[PDB]
Amino acid sequence: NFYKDSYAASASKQDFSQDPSKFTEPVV
Amino acid sequence: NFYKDSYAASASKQDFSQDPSKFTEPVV
Amino acid sequence: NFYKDSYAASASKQDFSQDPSKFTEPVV
Amino acid sequence: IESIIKTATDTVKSELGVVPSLNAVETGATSNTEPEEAIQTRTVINQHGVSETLVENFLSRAALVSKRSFEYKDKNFFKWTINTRSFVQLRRKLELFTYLRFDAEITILTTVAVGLPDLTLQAMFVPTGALTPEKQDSFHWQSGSNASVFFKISDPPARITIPFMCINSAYSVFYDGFAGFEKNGLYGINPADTIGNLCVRIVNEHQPVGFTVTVRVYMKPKHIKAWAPRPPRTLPYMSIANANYKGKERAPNALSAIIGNRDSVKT
Amino acid sequence: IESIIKTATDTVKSELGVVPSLNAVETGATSNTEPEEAIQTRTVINQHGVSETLVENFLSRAALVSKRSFEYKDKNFFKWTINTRSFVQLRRKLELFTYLRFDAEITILTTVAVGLPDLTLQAMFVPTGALTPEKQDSFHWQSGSNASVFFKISDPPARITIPFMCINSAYSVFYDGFAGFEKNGLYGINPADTIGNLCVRIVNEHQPVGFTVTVRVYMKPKHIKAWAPRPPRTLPYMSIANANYKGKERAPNALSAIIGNRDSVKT
Amino acid sequence: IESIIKTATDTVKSELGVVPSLNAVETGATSNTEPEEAIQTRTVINQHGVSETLVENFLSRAALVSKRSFEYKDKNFFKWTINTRSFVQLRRKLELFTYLRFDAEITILTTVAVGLPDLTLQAMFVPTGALTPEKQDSFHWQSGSNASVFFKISDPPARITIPFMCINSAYSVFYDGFAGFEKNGLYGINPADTIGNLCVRIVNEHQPVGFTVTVRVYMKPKHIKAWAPRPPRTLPYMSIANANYKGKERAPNALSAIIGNRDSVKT
Amino acid sequence: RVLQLKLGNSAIVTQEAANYCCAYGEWPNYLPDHEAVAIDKPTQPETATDRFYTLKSVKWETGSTGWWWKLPDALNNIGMFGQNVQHHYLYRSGFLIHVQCNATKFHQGALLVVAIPEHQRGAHNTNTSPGFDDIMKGEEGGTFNHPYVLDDGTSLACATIFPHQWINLRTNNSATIVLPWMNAAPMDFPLRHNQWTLAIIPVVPLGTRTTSSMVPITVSIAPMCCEFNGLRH
Amino acid sequence: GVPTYLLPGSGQFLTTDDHSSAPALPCFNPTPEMHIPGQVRNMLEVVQVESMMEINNTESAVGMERLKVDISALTDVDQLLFNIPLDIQLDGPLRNTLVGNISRYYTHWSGSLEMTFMFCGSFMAAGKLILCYTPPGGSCPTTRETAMLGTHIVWDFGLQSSVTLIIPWISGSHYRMFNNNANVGYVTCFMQTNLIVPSESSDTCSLIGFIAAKDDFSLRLMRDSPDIGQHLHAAEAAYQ
Amino acid sequence: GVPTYLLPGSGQFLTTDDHSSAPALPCFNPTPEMHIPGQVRNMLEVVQVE
Amino acid sequence: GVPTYLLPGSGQFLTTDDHSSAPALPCFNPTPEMHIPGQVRNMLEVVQVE
Repeated sequence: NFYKDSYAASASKQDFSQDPSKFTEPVV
Repeated sequence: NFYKDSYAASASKQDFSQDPSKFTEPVV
Repeated sequence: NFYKDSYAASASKQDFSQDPSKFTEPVV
Repeated sequence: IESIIKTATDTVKSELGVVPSLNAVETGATSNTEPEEAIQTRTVINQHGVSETLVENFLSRAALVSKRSFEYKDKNFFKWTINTRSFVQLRRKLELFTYLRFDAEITILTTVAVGLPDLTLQAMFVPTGALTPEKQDSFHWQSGSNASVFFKISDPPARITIPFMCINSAYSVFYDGFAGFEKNGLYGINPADTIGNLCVRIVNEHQPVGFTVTVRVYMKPKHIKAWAPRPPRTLPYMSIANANYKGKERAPNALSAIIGNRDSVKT
Repeated sequence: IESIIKTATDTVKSELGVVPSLNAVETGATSNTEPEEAIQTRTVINQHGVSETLVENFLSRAALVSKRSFEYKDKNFFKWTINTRSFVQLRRKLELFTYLRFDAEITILTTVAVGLPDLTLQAMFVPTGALTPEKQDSFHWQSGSNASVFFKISDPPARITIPFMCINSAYSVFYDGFAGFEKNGLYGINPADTIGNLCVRIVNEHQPVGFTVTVRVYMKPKHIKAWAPRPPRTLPYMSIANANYKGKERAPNALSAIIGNRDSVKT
Repeated sequence: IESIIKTATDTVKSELGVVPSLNAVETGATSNTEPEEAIQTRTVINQHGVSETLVENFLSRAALVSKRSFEYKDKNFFKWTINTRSFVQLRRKLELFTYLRFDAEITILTTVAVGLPDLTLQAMFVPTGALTPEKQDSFHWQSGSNASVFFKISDPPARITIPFMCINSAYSVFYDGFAGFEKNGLYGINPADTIGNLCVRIVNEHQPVGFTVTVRVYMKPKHIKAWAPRPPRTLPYMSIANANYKGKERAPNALSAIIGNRDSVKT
Repeated sequence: RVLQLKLGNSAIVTQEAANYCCAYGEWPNYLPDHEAVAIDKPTQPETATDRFYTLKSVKWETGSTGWWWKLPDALNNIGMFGQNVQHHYLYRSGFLIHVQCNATKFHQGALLVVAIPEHQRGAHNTNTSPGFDDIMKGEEGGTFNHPYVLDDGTSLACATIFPHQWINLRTNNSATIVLPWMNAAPMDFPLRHNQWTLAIIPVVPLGTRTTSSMVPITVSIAPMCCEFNGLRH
Repeated sequence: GVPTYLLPGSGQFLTTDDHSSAPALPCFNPTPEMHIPGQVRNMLEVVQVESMMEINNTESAVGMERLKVDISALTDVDQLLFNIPLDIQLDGPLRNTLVGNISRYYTHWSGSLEMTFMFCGSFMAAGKLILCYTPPGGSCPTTRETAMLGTHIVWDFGLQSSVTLIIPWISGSHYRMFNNNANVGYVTCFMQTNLIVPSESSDTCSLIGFIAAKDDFSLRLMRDSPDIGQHLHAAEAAYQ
Repeated sequence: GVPTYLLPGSGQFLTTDDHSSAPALPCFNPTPEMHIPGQVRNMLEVVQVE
Repeated sequence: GVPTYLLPGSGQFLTTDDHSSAPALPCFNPTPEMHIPGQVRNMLEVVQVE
């Protein structure tokens, strides 16, 4: 990214966070 | 800017300073 | 390599390790 | 509980006469009986990366979203309201989610069919509210505020990133509701969901040439945050404006039978 | 008092039986009665960026400022005195201010209408005082001191930055005064406000070709400091040389009625 | 014992009446009688680099693997199942090993024979499982998920790296076994060994031009780990599907005689 | 083991369901300060609208396809929620749905009590969008035309990706879904937009030896954490 | 300036490239990220959710009747109710599931599935079943005696109304290729007993079967799904 | 030299791009910034006036 | 931007060049390296065998 806008960057393919227990265990 | 003239640079879109109280309050 | 994938790099022609004694001496 | 998961999870080896207990399925909890718990396992250090299943890796592919040939002597240009509803291979893949937040990355690819001319093209992006052109030589093409991109044909394809311009914090892919506040408003159309208009013309004046200009637009959604996943649409689509359904006459993907049938359940 | 404002300001929640006081409007002070003070509010952390309303972001758009087709066998070239008065969409946007200080960023875009030729063009910038050409092959094109830029057609468009060359410290957009010191001088024309002349020719010699060369000039004002804002011009322009007004025959933007009328004030 | 060997090994000078012992050859051990041990040597500091004999340097050459001319009005495109079996100069060089692990680096080189047209081409890589096109204008070319690369002709050749996509940890070059689990399955064909399909078309519509498009594909295997070396194949190949052999009618490379004969062993 | 849920002045006697369904793992709350848009002070009926509006019990017979109630179209014309909807311009509310299907031990069946966010319905075998009278049914709700495809061409077989519980008439007779605010916008228009859609679909139909069988399904929706803005009249 | 030479692949438009591109709207401030519930950051969260199998995917099963398997009282002991082939590839009882539809956007798949059956009879309805997981390679068992030898679970209704049957990941290869494959596994279910209902409960109960994927599931080499593809109404209204 | 490949969008003239361009007048000294009253540094100052 | 000029040999396809190229499958996770016996890391291991 040599542009001045942060949306112009390449696709940030780094979000390895999960939370499957809001779908498989949506319980209390 | 790889040019030697400071006016040749890209547009410096960073001047977030304001002073609205020279228009809305031009009073003393 | 300015790509984000490690297989996309140039050919790593640096593996000077050998073990000829698994072919010439495959014995115990 | 949120946790960073880079690879698929490992397996722990298991342990005559174990005594488990009952199961909770009617409560809407997917059964967390691990294979460690139920059956005989071994220790498998699972190094299978999950990175290609990420939502960023699932949707950031520059899919063809618009393809028109316009003749050159909408005549002499084309405009296209930027939607994901156009080609149903991408549409089903984005109708998996309810709320999307993506920056489009439009790549206009221009080809010419019938001494080929080196024309110059203008892909002006008209957002919603700004006026769209009606001729090839209207005064809206020379607008200062619209984000025109001037590209030739014998070059790399013109690529611009359109940001996330919804006035809400995500695109309602599905809008259970009505546009505006008059009761004749269309169903399933969010006024906030509109991207804009991608108007492409040929900048050149009228040339006596018999060449047809085929323009392909490639949208790659990127920086994707996606919310509330949905059942994948099984029936064939009926229109781009809504989620109507008819189904095939017979299975598969029919109304009475989505799965292709067999003889019996004991087959 | 000057302060750095990056986002739009927040709201503080308010507080039976408050007792405010009078207001000062006749003194030319815009009422600083905050919504915190007057009405019931909540606490809104306002993250709306103001950055697209900045004067640098309001005027740095490469607007079309000059567009001429010249035939090729002012014949065989064109010159253009660099003004912002040309296209009234940019003109109204720069007549919002009184004093501007901008570096232009001229982008000459050359297209050819009717085996297309790959011509070479020269966009010589003649400042005021230097002589302007009168033919395609005059000796002023080969001037050493003028800032010629030699660009072909099958390439990216030629882009040069013209600096701030006013002899005063800002461009008088509006000059309440007369040029020179003779009383026949023209009104509203500052001799300091003149940029120069952008003279474009085709460097090639006379080719028996039937091709018309359409040249577009895109000025993007940048490094913009702007002073003393003005009422936005509502009536239609009558000439590029002055601020004369006629208005439409009827509302909107008429002389007797700028706003489009309705039936009554109790409508 | 594994050790880093950058240059070829040195020689140590040797030393009336040395008394060696017997040799072990029937045990499958190649004789480690060093020249230091057997014959009179001197000290030779051997600086000969072994780097061009490395397996990475032995196989990473962009060898031509596919070359088809398709006429343009498989008609109007071509697909090619990516194999190393195509040209037997590379095939013998990769049949030296049993298991290979390489990332291909496909370089599509497009030439046009008979005012040459500047066409645009699409080299869509269809992996196994995704559907392959059957026309020039099928709906599979506009697939979002396939890795299309859009290149013109008057440019550098399009180059993409195809990764190691075997479902096993190495390519079985030789598969002593049968595909699938039905006994009509083909011998020597691993279903895991399949790379995919490299489908190239001309993106342009039907042009009345008499030009033939010759397309060359250059695969350079890289990041190569190779296992279990084999005897180099001496007999001529009979098919790309298997390791059948016939031999030349006479020596060299005949069935009864690989080496070219001479008169007698005492010649 | 039996239990009483008292929000506001309305109370419901309930069975202790283990693991009440917090929809998408979240509990509804008021609009935080860093996510708010409308600057005026939101009216917040803390017990006046946060109470169980028990809808009409629908009769589940053998041939019933399903039922859907689009929230808050179910509640726009009911009570202090219905007064605040038609006198404000915005709202922000979660819901606590308590679907209870009271049957004997001789009845069989299974319900998918699913709460579909943004249920853009479809009409069968036409290219006309569904009108205002096909979507905004009100308190009475709507019967599924084709529940197998959720009346939008998707699949019921994958409808468990949504917040859902099961009423298997062996195990339980009640289901409870606790819906958060589910919209792109921090507040929206209750007369126009319907964020959730409580869909009760009998996957396994009802059954007993007599062919004329019927089990009523009681729906009770408590709009939790209501905000509103734009007070008029 | 900087001496540069053009590599091959210069000016190509690879549709799967990852490069920063020119922003059309400079200093645009997007709408701020409001916390919307239920964010999917990885599509294996969608796959790990249980979803109904269409076990009764036969003819004369219209719509809703395809999700359940009718346990009658006229059926006999040691009879086969259903077998569920574990082909996510082939058009079987797993194609319209969450694990089946998201994996058909992919080519390689690897992980443990998880079948869950749910008995939907009356409270009084007792009896037994036996859920026989046949591993890959082994054919579909026909008698119950053949299938009380596998990886089974003898499941009584009147006690336990839901049973998790872990389908383990058994493959020599790291992955399974989706084709354009037989004996990936079988879950068969046999009448250990007869269905025992009283004289007021219905004598035709049912089974809802779910399938999910466990936390070790993985997927790579994305492709286009065969589930969709092609007239589409008002398609030219986006241009006009 | 430096191995470079051309991305898509190379040679395009985006009218809203922000790049440094070639100065036509080298070592030009502009007229010095004299403090003119009432500088608008943001157009929300113009909007906040009655 | 960066002032660059094209050297000779720009756009050539040398078949023995060593450059990183564009990966067709982004964030592809290859099959993990399983230790297969008898790895040849240099073809002089093949030559030294009788």
